[PDB]
Order: sequence, then C-alpha cells, then structure tokens
Amino acid sequence: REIVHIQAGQCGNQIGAKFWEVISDEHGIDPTGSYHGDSDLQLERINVYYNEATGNKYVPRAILVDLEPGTMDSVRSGPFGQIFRPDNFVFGQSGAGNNWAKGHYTEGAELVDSVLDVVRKESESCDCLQGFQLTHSLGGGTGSGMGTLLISKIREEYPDRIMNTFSVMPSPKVSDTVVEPYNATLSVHQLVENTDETYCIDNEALYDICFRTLKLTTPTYGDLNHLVSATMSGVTTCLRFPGQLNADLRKLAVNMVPFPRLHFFMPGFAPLTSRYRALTVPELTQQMFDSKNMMAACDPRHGRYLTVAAIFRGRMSMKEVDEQMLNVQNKNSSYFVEWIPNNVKTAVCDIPPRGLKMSATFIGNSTAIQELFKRISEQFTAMFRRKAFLHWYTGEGMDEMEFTEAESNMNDLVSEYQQYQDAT
Amino acid sequence: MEVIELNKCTSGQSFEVILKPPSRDPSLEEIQKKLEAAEERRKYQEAELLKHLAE
Amino acid sequence: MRECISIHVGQAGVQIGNACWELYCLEHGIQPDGQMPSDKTIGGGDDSFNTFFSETGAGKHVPRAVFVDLEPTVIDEVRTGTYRQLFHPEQLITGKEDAANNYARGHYTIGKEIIDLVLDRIRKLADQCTGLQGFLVFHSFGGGTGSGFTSLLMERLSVDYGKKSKLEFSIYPAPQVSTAVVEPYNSILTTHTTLEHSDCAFMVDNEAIYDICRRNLDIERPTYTNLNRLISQIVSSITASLRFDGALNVDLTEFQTNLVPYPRIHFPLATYAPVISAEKAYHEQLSVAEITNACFEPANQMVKCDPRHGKYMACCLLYRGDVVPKDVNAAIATIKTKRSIQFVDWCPTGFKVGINYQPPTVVPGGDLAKVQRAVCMLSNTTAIAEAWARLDHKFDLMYAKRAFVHWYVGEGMEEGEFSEAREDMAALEKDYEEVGV
Amino acid sequence: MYTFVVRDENSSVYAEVSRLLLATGQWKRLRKDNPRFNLMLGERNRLPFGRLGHEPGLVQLVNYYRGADKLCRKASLVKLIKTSPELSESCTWFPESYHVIQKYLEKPLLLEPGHRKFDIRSWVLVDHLYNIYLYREGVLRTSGNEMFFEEFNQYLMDALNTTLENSILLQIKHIIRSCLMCIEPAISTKHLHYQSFQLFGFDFMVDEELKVWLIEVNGAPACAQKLYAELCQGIVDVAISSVFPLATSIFIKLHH
Ligand SMILES: Nc1nc2c(ncn2[C@@H]2O[C@H](COP(=O)(O)OP(=O)(O)OP(=O)(O)O)[C@@H](O)[C@H]2O)c(=O)[nH]1
Ligand SMILES: Nc1nc2c(ncn2[C@@H]2O[C@H](COP(=O)(O)OP(=O)(O)O)[C@@H](O)[C@H]2O)c(=O)[nH]1
Ligand SMILES: CCNc1nc(N2CC(=O)Nc3cc(OC)ccc32)c2ncccc2n1
Ligand SMILES: [Ca+2]
Ligand SMILES: [Ca+2]
Ligand SMILES: [Cl-]
Ligand SMILES: [Mg+2]
Ligand SMILES: [Mg+2]
Repeated sequence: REIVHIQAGQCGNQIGAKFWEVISDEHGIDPTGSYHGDSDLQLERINVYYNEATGNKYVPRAILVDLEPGTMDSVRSGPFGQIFRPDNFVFGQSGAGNNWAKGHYTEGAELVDSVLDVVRKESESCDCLQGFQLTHSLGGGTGSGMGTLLISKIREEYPDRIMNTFSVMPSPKVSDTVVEPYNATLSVHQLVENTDETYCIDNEALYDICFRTLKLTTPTYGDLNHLVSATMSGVTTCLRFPGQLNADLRKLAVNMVPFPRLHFFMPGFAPLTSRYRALTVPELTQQMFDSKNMMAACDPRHGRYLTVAAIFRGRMSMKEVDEQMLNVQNKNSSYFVEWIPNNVKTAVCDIPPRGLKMSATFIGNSTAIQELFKRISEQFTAMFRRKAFLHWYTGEGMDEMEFTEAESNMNDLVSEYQQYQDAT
Repeated sequence: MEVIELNKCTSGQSFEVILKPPSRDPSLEEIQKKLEAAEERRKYQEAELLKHLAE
Repeated sequence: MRECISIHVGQAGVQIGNACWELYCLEHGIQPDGQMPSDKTIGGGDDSFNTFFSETGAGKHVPRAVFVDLEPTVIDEVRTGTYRQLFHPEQLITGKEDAANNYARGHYTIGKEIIDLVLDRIRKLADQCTGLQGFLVFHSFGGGTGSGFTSLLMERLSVDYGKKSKLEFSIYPAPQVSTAVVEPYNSILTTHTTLEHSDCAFMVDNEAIYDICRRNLDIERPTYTNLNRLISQIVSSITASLRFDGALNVDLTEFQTNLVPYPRIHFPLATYAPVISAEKAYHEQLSVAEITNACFEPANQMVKCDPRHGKYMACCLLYRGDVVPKDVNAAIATIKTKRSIQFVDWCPTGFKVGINYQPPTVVPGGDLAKVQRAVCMLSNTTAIAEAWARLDHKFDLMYAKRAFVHWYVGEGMEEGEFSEAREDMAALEKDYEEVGV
Repeated sequence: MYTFVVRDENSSVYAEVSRLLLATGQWKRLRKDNPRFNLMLGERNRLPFGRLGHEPGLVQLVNYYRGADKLCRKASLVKLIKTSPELSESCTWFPESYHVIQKYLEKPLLLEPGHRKFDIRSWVLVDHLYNIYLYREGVLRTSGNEMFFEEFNQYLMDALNTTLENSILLQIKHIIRSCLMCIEPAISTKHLHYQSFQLFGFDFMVDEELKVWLIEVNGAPACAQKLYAELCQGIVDVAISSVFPLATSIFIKLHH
C-alpha cells in the first residue's frame, strides 16, 4: 500500500527534504539510494514511501513542486538531492509572490497539469494506493495556493484515496509578509473541504519551543524544521515500520475524525532536543501531553480531546507504557470527552529515531485547536475590515465575496470546535 | 440426583444429571436489492462531489 | 460422516483459526505436512475426525476450512507458516484493501466485490461433503471485515444452505486490546444483521481472556498468541464432540436443542478450567470437584458477568481427561448446596455431561501447562445480558452526538440502520430480562 | 489522587462522606457520567452494576451490594426467612409473617415514666471483605424524641437490674450476624471484578421479657444528627480507605 508524497513551495520543499533525509537514515538508505542497514525490519514496509529500482536501489515516491526554480536547485544541491527522481522535479520560473491567487488561479494553473502527470505516472505504478501526502505552508503563495489547487484536482481524479497534509501555519513571530493571514484563511477553507487529516504545524509554537525551551535566542528556519522532521518522522512511524499496529492512512482517519470537518490534529513530541540521558517512560508521557511540547500554539487545557493517538519508539516495557498512558487519562479524565469511549490509542515501535534511544510522538484531535484558527481569524479581520492589501488579489481576478466566504467558513469551524467542547 | 442416558464409547462417556424437575428467509433478491440501493446512494453522493468540483 | 465446514473471517478469525487447526493437528496426530500415521484408511473414511478433515489419494488430511480476509497481510503468514502445506491455496482468500474498521465498508462496498468469490470456494468444499452438518464461523465484532463481511456472509449462507446450521465464535471488543474506537458501532450492526441467521453464538470477551492470562498464566502483557492458544483450548473442547466419538453434541443441531430453547437467546456463557502456567514447576493436579467448582467463579468465564443475578436455561459440562461419572455427580452435589444456581421455572435444573478420556492437548513450548483433567461448561444464563448492556451503553454515548456516523453513510449505509439495529438490541435486552426476573 | 462520583444527592449519609473525602486533599469528585472513577456513590434504583469493573487500570468500589434487596424489601425478607434453611424454623426472632401481614407485639417493653413505646435502630457496615461492623452507637426512636444508648443502659440498670449488652445487644449481634451470613454467598464480591460495601440499618423491638425482634432492614439508612460525624469517618476509614489507602474503633467486628 503505497503513499505518494508531494512537496510544494519553499517551506514544503524544505520540510519535505528534511523528512526524506530523516527517514532514509532510519531505513538505512544512503544518498546514492542503496541500502546499508542491519535489520530487515528496515526494508519490510519501505514500499510505502520508496520505489524499488534497477540495481536494488530505492527511489522516494516524491514529487517536488514550486513556481520558482531556486528552492528545487537547493534540494538537488542538498545531501540527499541525488535520491529524488529527476523527472519528479516540476518547476516554473515566474514565482507566486506570496500571493494565494497567483498560486491557485493564475501562475499556478499553467503548471498544475504537469504535476498531475507525474502524480499519474507514480500512481499507475502503485499496486494499492493509500493516498497522498502534502507538505506546504499556508502563508505563502505556491504551497498555499497551488497546493490547495492540486488537492482539489487530485480529489477529482482519485476521489476514493486519502488526502493527508502537513500544513505550516503563519505567525507574526516568524513572518514573511503582512498578507499571511489572507493566504492562511483562504487555504484553510480548502483544507476543510478537501483533506481527510491535517497536521497543524504552527510556526508560532515552533518558535516558542526553540526560544523558551531550547533556549535558542534567535532561531533559523533549520531550527524549526528540526522540530518538524522529528514530528513528521514520529507520526509516520506506524506506516513505515512493522509493529503491533500495522496502520494506514484510512484507519487513522476513521478513528481520529468523529465529524468530517474536525480533522486538524495537534502534533506533539518528546523529548524536545536542539540540533545522553534517556527519558523514563513516565517522563515521556508527562512531556508528550505537556502543552510546552505541542507543535501548535494552543493550550490543550482550554479544550477537550476528541481522539488521541500516541507513539512510543525505542526499547521499553510495553507494560509500563500502558500503565502510564492509562494513568494520564484516569488522572485528567476531565479533558477527554465522555461520549467517545476509549479515545486514546497507543502504539509501540522498537526502532527509535536517530540520536534518541527513547521517544514519544503525540497526535491529538483536540478542540483547543480553535485557538489557532481564532488567532488567524483575528489577524485576517483586522485587515479585511478596511480591505487593506486586497488590491493585490482583486488585480488577479478574485472578488471580495470569496474572501467573505472563506472568513465565515473558518469562523464556522471555530464555532463547531466549540460546540463539542461543551456538549455532554 | 438422577442419572440419565449414559452412553459409553471407547473415547468417553456421556450422561445427564437432574437435581430438580421443571415447574422467513430474506431472498437473494432482497439482499441484492439493499446491496445495490447502498451502491446507488454511494454513487449519488460521488456525483454531487464531482459536480461540486466542476463548479 | 456428517461433515463440518469452518470459515474464518478477518484477522481475529484467521489467527484464531490458526490456533485451533494447529491444536486440532496435535490432538489428532496430524503432522504439518498433512500426513496422519494413525490413519490407515488412505484416501477416505467415515471416521469422526473426517468431519473436519478431508483426505487425498496421497494420504494428506486437509482442513474443511476457508480463510477470508479483505486484506492479505494476515492470511499471507498462513500461506508461509508451518502449516502452509496443510491448506489448498484456493481455501485461502484475500482482497486488496480492508474495511478500515468500518462495518458498512466491509458489508456493502468491499463485501459486494468478493461475496460471490468465497461462496464459490465454499461450495467447492460442500460438494466434497456427503452430508454437510453446517458451518463454524470465527470472527470479531469490532473488525470491519469481521463484522461487516461476516453478516453479509451469514445472510447468503442462509439462502444457499437453509437446512444447515451455522455456529458462531465471536470476539467481543475489549479496550485493553481493541484497535478501533468504533467497535461498539460494528458490534451492534453485525449482531442485528446476523441474529436470525446464527443458530448458536459463543462470545469470547477479550478482557476476560486477557485477565485470565495475567492472573493464572502470570503474563504481564499478553499478546494475541497467548489469547488465541487459550481461546483454542475452549474452542477445541466445544468442538471435541464433533471430531471424536461421543454421544453429547455429536452434530451441530444438538448445540441448539441442548443449549438454546429460545432462538434469539442463543448466546451461551462458556467457562473453562484449569488454566495452569507451564512455568509453574509442580502444579497440584486439581480434582474433579475443584475444576467443576471453578466453573461457577466469574474469574474463569469467557465473559465477565455474575450468573448469581440471572437464571439458567441450560448447562453442559464437557470434561477432557481422567474423569469418572460418579466423580462429577459428587461434585455437582456439593456445589449445589453452596452456590446460587436458579434455573428458570419452565426448565429442569440439571446438567448434560460429556467426558472425553483424552486429556487436553497443549502446544509444546507454550505457556499452558498440561493438566490431567479439564472441564468446559457451556451455560445459557441470562446474566450474559450485562455484556449487551455495556456494549449498548457505549453505542448510546457515541450515537447521541452522531460521532463517526458519516464514515458509515459515506459507504452507502443509511443513518436509520443504526437506530434499527439499536432497537433490535433494546429488544434483545428486554427479552433477556423477562426470562431472568 | 483517587476519583469518585456521586449519583444519589438525596443521601444525607454519603453527602457527608463526599465532604470528608474531598477534605482529604487526596480525593477529587468527577461528573456523574464520567466512567474513570475509583469509587461510586450510586443511585438507589437500577444502579448499573453491570458496567462496573470494566475500566482498565481502575480499581472500582461501590457503596451498595447487588442482591441486598433480598433483605431490605419486606416482601423479599419474609420469603428469605421462610425458604432459607440457614434460618427457617430456627428463627425465634422474626415475627410470624405472610405491604405484608405480620403479628403485632402485644407486650412491648415500656420505658417509664410515661409508658413509652420504642424501637431500636443500630447501623451496620459491611466492607469489601464481608467483615461485619456494628456501630457502637445506636438510638431508640422513642414515642429530641431520641434516646441514646448511654441513657437507655443506665435506665436498664436502675429499672430492671441489667445492662444493655446482656439484655438486648447480645440478641442484636446474633440477628445481624445471622441474616448477613445467610445471603453472603449470593452477594459477596470477594472474587468479582468490582468490589462492594454497604451501610445497613437494622430495626429492632423489645418485648416485656427483654427479647429482641427484627422489624425490618433498610438498605439506605439515614443517621441521627448527633452521630453523623463519627459514623461517616468510620465509613471512610474502614470501608473506603481500606481499599484506597492515604498518605478507638467506633465499630464492633461481628465474627464468623
Ligand atoms: N482474541 C483475539 N482477538 C483479536 C485478534 N486479532 C484482532 N482481535 C480483536 O479484533 C478486533 C479488531 O478486529 P479485526 O479482526 O482485527 O479486524 P478485521 O476483521 O480484520 O476487519 P478490518 O481490519 O477492519 O478490515 C479488536 O477488538 C481486537 O482486539 C486475535 O488474533 N485474537
Ligand atoms: N517551519 C518553516 N516555515 C517556513 C519555512 N519557509 C517558509 N516558512 C513559512 O511559510 C510561509 C511562507 O511560505 P513560503 O513557502 O516561503 O512561500 P511559497 O513558496 O510561495 O509557498 C511563512 O509564514 C514562513 O514563516 C521553513 O523552512 N520552515
Ligand atoms: C498514520 C499512521 N497511522 C496510525 N494509525 C493509528 N490508528 C489506526 C488504527 O487502527 N487505530 C487507531 C485508533 C485510534 O483511536 C483513538 C487512533 C489511531 C489509530 C495510530 N494509533 C496510534 C499511534 C499511531 C497511529 N498511527
Ligand atoms: Ca496533458
Ligand atoms: Ca482415513
Ligand atoms: Cl483456573
Ligand atoms: Mg520565499
Ligand atoms: Mg484487519
């Protein structure tokens, strides 16, 4: 059951490229594509993300997309840039200028049919396609606008397969343009309708974690991506490795998503580490639920968990793992909804991620995620009330009503997340 | 307690013990009908999706 | 020899099927290559073990079984396991993508694509049966294949074999080992659909078996391999009557007339004993009186409940080992004085007993010790209605918010099938209560 | 911390128990429908025994015994006395019975001055191990309007030349022991997946020869205001903290 990975934009290609470096080391695949690993567990489910080739080399099932040539050339100049299939690089020269409309409607429309042809060639090779996986940012132009366009057109050609996105939210603490709230609100409208599961990687949370936890006074984008590639490795563990839970994308969606629009997950990771003591299983569990380890700047105590999926990696007593997981639920049973019985599911994998010998990754569908959508909705309205910077979008053919429709669809999403926070 | 109907075999014995005494098939059509009514409802809501995507 | 077809649906069914047929091969002296030296009848016979095994001209004994999973990963390890030579490749059936823990996906969407394939390969087995008794079906309540595809299969087995009787072995969902959050949905749906198509259904609560392995075998974190090899011991003693010479439960029809007076109330509670650890160096051999006493302790049942606050409709005791009749009648005498055993008024208070002299067989190197006598009590008590009440309450907590319903209607199901199946269970709970109060 | 829920707010006894438990700083109260509790102070009618003991990693204790109804509804009680072999003809302490129809005590003991009739209520507690605990404090509902055991004892000494223990309490400890041992196999939770305790109210009347008779048993008793504080702490100490320990004996253990 194969997965097709697509990375769009500067952020999508950068977090996407680090993701492939991280998992290629875990599966013992070198930049040349050949295998040099001790365990055959590393090769068992490698077909999920890699394609076997002549000479028994493995090529990632990845499509790299951008409207600027620069980021793609840097990935090719990167350490693992040789591993990516050269045809799977799809790029243009115009750029999108941090303008959702240029990526979704004008500049992006020309390149989209080219990307879909690469998708199709990878899809036809697949014996059984689980679905697709997209890394992008919600605040730019290419990943935000053309990324949501591709999702709309992948759903048309493959209506039955699963669409999963890692979406990076904008924050004034790490910002590129003042129109990031415009791009984010417009994209969220799309993700609500056309994805099954979305991991909300909040740049505000990544900055704070680097700042106040890791004590990095001014973080680089690489500093934030180190947190992202850890989380992205942690949440795909049950897809890449044989374990007690042999999982796929659809079963995750079926169990994590009680209502179709409430599919925005809070990622969490422990231990948080900067770019020798190992954590005891009780420490992993306490930190994993700690708000200070969430990849979205939301207070989980301001909401209630609808569903929770947690992964533990390393060699540890599975008995102590479930004694500790049961302990948190029994000790904080207020923060889990009583109308979804047994809404916390734990999995254990023996292979830890490189560098750490014990690790815990957290996937939460918490109603506290609406703090993130309120924040982006507050920034959006402050501008849109006065129609500021709107001419950059109406000059590309959009109408003010399309902004009104996205604003209110997202404000509906927040009220829906609040409905269940209070239901009994 | 009475013991009733002791049957012996080479493999084992069987008996009964009493302490106290007392005091429309759904047709292949019907299942195939509902099996297809569900597939028509499926493809209805897919059509609605492909038309929402055409607009 | 009236023959019996086994069908294993979904992961739970296939791996439990693995446990039993492995055990069956040990109990009958059949090697993993299908050869049976005890069998001098080469290529045929009306023996009692031929109710479960067919014979080739090459002297191979092959299970009258079929394995069905909408995903290949679990049946593939049967195809490459120690007993790969045992099965013909055709009786192992697999699809491409599974039911994603979705009843409707397994019933309607993915079920309709494969239903005709397995019914064909079932009828290949039935054409080799001079006098087919019926079917033994193994599945989970919570799995999308185990719930959805089974209930479609049970529907179409009633049409194609309306005279033959269908027995069910079902894994009731337990959160300590459950894989899905919607398992109460699947359970209520498959039970409603299968109710009038199953003649007898033995439920096995994963939580009961889990805590037996923890308490008695001293395993801190039991696996499915532990649970299944325990489960198969119960399954083996229930089916032992059909594979060996007996007078009690020799045909599948007897399971109904002995245990099920009311067609809907066809869920007997099973209780097994002793469960002894193999690591225990020297185990006191438990008397007949002690292992018959244990059958009334809730801690040894396949479903956690209290028979003291229900009423019995029937009761079988199947002894395997060194058991003499007057040994059990003395044990029945002493325990009737010291325990609360209220049969319903319109039924006689008593027990049907079968003894098979061959002691229980265990898996070599397993964690179950070999004992010299063991007992399994099938009892149709109304106290099992508690297990329904628990499952229904969970169903009611989710369905009030309509949580996860969209995954089901998205597969073509109708929202009303939920409340239809739920008030069938609301009727099943009151039918139990009227009998037991 | 341990967790508990309260599903019978009209309970004056266990309301005070809830107060003391919260005051420990080691117990915290959950919402009624929250399943992840240690201790349930459940309802009187249709208490869902069938759903207790099924939450992993939680030791669950409830303040009622399933099957105790067989002793607390007077219809069931008379059926239990006549049919039970452990009692039956041997009862010289249950008035002849067939609400329901019972004989009347022609000859009650009359407290004087004032020719006063009375009944005695003692409170019994049965923990998760079926140890039987008789509260040393009882009370006579005389015809406030309540006489306690210190006064009644001194009355017995100065009026009839005997003590409360010898004249009456011996028979009471025998009756309490006799009924509760009878239904012990039917209601014990010693090897169940959940555990039970329960507070009982036995009511007795004494005839003019100092012979004690059992009027009725109540499965949800109230206490006298003077005694609420001492008994409720003993419930917590002997029945609740025995199962969930924290970081004189007001009871008399009835032996069996
Ligand atoms: N005793 C026992 N229970 C099992 C086993 N495997 C799965 N289960 C239980 O079965 C339930 C899940 O159903 P599965 O059988 O795994 O699902 P399935 O029938 O394959 O259906 P899908 O995977 O959704 O297509 C859970 O309650 C598990 O606890 C097993 O090998 N032994
Ligand atoms: N975490 C992270 N965020 C990024 C990175 N690059 C850009 N961003 C954020 O993404 C948004 C800009 O989107 P970008 O990818 O640069 O524009 P695009 O190429 O047109 O999609 C801004 O909010 C940035 O803060 C990165 O490498 N890591
Ligand atoms: C995308 C990787 N896939 C996956 N999927 C999981 N699943 C699928 C499943 O079968 N059950 C399940 C039940 C849940 O209930 C609240 C939650 C999640 C799941 C899962 N769970 C725990 C850790 C990691 C996991 N990774
Ligand atoms: Ca083209
Ligand atoms: Ca033969
Ligand atoms: Cl035992
Ligand atoms: Mg840029
Ligand atoms: Mg399965």
